[PDB]
Amino acid sequence: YGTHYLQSGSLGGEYRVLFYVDSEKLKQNDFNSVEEKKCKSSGWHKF
Amino acid sequence: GGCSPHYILNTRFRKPYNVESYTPQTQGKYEFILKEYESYSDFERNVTEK
Repeated sequence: YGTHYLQSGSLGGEYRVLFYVDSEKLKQNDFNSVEEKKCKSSGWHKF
Repeated sequence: GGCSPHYILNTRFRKPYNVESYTPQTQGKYEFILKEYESYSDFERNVTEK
């Protein structure tokens, strides 16, 4: 039967909402390019 | 015997002798949880020698 009785009070209804949204998005491109050339030509002046 | 008036909405009920209370204590609790995860990884490598 509990610890107390109701001496007075009010009756009706209760309504509650908690609502939570959390979005994270990441996009990442890392592009590197090395192009190297060396070339040489030699000959006396025949070769 | 019984025959005390007991109601729920407009309907009246005969409480069994064995029952101390049957009472429309009306409540509702809802829970929604949604967890969407995406990851993707891409690795292109090129090596050319001439």
